Amino acid sequence: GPVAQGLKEALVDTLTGILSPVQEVRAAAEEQIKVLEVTEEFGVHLAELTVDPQGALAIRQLASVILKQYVETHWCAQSEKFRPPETTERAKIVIRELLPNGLRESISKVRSSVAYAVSAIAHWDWPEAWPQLFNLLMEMLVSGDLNAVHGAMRVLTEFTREVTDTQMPLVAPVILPEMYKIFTMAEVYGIRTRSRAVEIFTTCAHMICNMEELEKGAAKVLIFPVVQQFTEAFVQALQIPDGPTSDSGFKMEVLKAVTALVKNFPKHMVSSMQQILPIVWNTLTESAAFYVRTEVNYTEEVEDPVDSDGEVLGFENLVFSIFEFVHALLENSKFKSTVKKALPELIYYIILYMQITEEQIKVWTANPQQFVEDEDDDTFSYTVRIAAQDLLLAVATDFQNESAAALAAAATRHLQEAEQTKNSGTEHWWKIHEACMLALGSVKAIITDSVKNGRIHFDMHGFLTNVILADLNLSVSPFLLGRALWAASRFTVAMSPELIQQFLQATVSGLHETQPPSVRISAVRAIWGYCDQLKVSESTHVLQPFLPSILDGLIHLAAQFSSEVLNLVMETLCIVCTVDPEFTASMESKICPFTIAIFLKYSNDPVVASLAQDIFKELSQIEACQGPMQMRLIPTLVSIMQAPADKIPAGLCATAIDILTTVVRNTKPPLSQLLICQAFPAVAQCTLHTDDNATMQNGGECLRAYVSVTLEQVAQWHDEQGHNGLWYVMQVVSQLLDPRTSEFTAAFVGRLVSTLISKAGRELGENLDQILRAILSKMQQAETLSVMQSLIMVFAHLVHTQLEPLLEFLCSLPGPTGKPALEFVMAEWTSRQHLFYGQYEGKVSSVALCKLLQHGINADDKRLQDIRVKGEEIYSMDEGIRTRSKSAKNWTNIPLLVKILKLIINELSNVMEANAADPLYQIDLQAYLTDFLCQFAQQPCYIMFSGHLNDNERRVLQTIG
Amino acid sequence: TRSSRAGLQFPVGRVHRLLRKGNYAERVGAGAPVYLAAVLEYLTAEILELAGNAARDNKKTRIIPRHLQLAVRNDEELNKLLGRVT
Amino acid sequence: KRRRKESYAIYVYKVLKQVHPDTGISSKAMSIMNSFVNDVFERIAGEASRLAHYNSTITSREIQTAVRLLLPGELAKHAVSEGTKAVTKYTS
Repeated sequence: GPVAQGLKEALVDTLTGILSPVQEVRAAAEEQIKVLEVTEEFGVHLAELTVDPQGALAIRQLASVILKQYVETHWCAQSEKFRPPETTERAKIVIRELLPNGLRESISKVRSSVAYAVSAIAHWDWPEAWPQLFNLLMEMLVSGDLNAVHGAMRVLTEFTREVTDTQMPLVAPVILPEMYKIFTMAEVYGIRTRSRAVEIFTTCAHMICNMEELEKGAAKVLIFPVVQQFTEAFVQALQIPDGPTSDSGFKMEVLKAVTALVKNFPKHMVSSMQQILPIVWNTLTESAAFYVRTEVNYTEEVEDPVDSDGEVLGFENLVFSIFEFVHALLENSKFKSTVKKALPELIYYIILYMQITEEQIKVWTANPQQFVEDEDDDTFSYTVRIAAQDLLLAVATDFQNESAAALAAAATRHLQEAEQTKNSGTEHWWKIHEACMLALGSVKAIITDSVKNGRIHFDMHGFLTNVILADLNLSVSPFLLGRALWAASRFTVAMSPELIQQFLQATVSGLHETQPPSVRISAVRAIWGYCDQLKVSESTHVLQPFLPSILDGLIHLAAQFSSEVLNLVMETLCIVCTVDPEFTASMESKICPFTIAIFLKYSNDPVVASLAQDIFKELSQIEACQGPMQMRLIPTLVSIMQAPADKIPAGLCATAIDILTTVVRNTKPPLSQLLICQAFPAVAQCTLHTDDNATMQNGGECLRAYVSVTLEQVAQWHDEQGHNGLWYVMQVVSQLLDPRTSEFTAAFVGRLVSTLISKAGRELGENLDQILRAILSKMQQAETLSVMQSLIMVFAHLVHTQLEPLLEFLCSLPGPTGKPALEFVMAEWTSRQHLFYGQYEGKVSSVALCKLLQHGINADDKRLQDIRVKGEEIYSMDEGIRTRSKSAKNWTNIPLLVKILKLIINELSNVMEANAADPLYQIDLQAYLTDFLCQFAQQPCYIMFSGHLNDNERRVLQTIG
Repeated sequence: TRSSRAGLQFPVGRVHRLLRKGNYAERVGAGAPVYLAAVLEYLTAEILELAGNAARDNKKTRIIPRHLQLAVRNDEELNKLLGRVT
Repeated sequence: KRRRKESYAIYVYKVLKQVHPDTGISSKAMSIMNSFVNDVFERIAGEASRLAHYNSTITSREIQTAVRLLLPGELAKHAVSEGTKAVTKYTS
């Protein structure tokens, strides 16, 4: 039409205006196209401008760039980054009829954009709206125009990832044969194009795998005969040295395809493994030599005497795929034997891959925090070195004894070769020592166990002395010295007394500031290992004389580093505190002020606060520390609790309360006036004035600790108004059970109430009822299990102490119901009993239900009998997964005592399965429940109780009688 | 057969080894992988149901990443679940 | 990018053919499902792990608990319904 032809001339004018130096024409052309974008045929005109081969390249390039972005944003209304208007059916038909011919374009940048746009469309339109796309692309492959195959192959990479099981029977038989032609015709098609052919093979194979392992008969008919031809072609191509027909990225794709077939069609490739393994092995060893020359020991500053046209891209990613291939063999029951047989040679080459690179040396020296992060056992970093180490850990976990013997032989060889290299004047000989020490330390448990039992030939004492110790006194690289301190600490169990003395001395020297950061960090890790291992072995005596210098070394290091180094020093400082309590107490005068200063300085960091808290906990558990540390720590905690909430960092106050709770829990009564007259009021006041749920909960647990440890002093304390301690506890219990606040304020109030009743209760006895009424009112608001369990556990505890008054009390009010409150407690309790968590909370609730059942029967307490509750949901066994939607398109009501009998049978089931894998604490729940049920089954009432039990419950009862 | 006598498509056996192979606990009952496997299987059935529903609502026959995205966000509980797990 | 460790694709595919037998799933969608399943596993394996100290022995009780700490509302109820049905038939 005439308006479309004029709207297209407008587009051309705007495109030429976007390509102008005068900013005025570009700023106007910018506002113009903001309107053309909403035209119906905007994309149609862009498609025409891009595809037609005679236009100006500057226009075609631009139309294609905007065409891609238009299709990405306008083609589907349900798209995420959708921008209206949606391309109309009229426009889509035209654009779909238009773009395919643009895949034959001579210019690459235009052909690629046309291909990207075609893939965007297929994502939304195939197969419903563009049924002919596949047959259309296949034509382009076999046309003979090498620009058609480049464009069609660039689309087929994405298209085949859009094909599902429904359409794969029609795509796989057709496309795979053509991918084989393209893949094997190395003299016609380029590397990248043949690589895309492997991608399409691997994509089809993954989909065929899903179909085959659901319904057998899909892989015989679609790919199995061509797997033979492809695998043969893949192994031929893996032997091609880098050149005009192969490069690393291409070799990687082949290897990933082979690996995919090994994981998905193992039974079908047993016939080819004899050919593959030697070839991948050649790839593994050659790549090791190339990696070491071009990454490990490569100095950028060295100028080549002879230039080459060199591009070695993505070589690191090839290496990764080699490890992945080995992992695949390891994860197959039949193929893993070939790795087991190759462990001595495999682990030899793994160690080559584990060597520290020059780039790694550059980074770690410049950022000690990266060193801590990269060399942590739980690091998220992924490097050739870490991947290699992971492959070692795998084979060592699968073939413990064979890996120990293989690693011993590998290290012995490496060390022999390293002595020669060192004597040749090669600077980087030490990297073999560093990698060997890393390897042996990574799997230290299997080396020491095999050496102790004489299963392997390995000079342990020579290794510790002539490698580890010797390298500690060498000055070749801080990363060698540091690795040695670490390695020694791993082999603590195999060391002579003469050695452990020298290594501990060397570790303390590793901490001093004259050492480079990586060494000091390594020494900290080493000290952690010594403390941890010598405690388990009950051999901490050898460590005692070094504690003074260790402590000073750690504190001094913390003053110079923050972030992850500090966290490492704080973790190690903490474990040091657990070696010799006598020592920790004598050094309280510096440990505690240091930790407080850290605690406050990094108050904005919860990780440090928790580490400070761990140290405070270890000091609080040492009697000789409590006095001195409390005069120190309590004023600081009190300062935190009185500070304004909006002015201190989040969580600091809640952590301060938890630290206080730990002090109270560990101090034998009576408590200092510092704890009673300063701390207790501050925490009570802090809990009553806070709006933070975490503070409130911790505050209540703190007052619970006071009440539990020294009830007398809480009672005898008063403020100026006469209010005593139990008054403040009551006010807090009131605020936590307040139905007007959050549900979570009561997440732990149940423990406070139960402890208060257990200790006082009688004292201010009218309050008990008022608390229970508050609990009930709070259960009505509460929906979460944890909260409900905390509340319901209050009544569960009262079943053991005041059974009859409880039933009397609960029948004496309606609660938040139109029924007796006893109906409300038992309705909420019985419907949640199966979810309660806690070994202690489980016993209290379990036997409480037994006693409720025992009382309702021996007596004729009809307050219990006459109650009805939910029982079970009746589900079919011949129906699939019952989703929420299946639940709205469709529960028994039974006597309370029957439901209770079932819950008891369930508690027996869960306690049996857990074993087969108040002072009630000591009762064997399994024995008690077993005892209760056997006696219960013989009472005359059981006759009609049994009829109510389902199959699973009856099974549990036959297991017992 | 282990998954078959649990009425599950998902692999009880592999889930068991993933638990043991991890530094989670040093003892695991035979009933843990069964329960966990049924949960994993129940969640994928809930997501696939709603994501396939959305694909059917656009007269499409293939689930694509956007359909999973719609299923999750347009369902309060699945949306709530994926924020805490990511 | 160490070793998204597990491949549940074949099992996601089976479950797909029960809820929607005539609907397929693309490679990227399947990969997302596999990542999702792997994440939910590692989270249930983190909660059920840290909880074994509050009660170190994981069973149908401690993953059922971690399942309710993590799943909200009906997802949590139906999950426990499908979970307990599995263990029941598994021990029958």
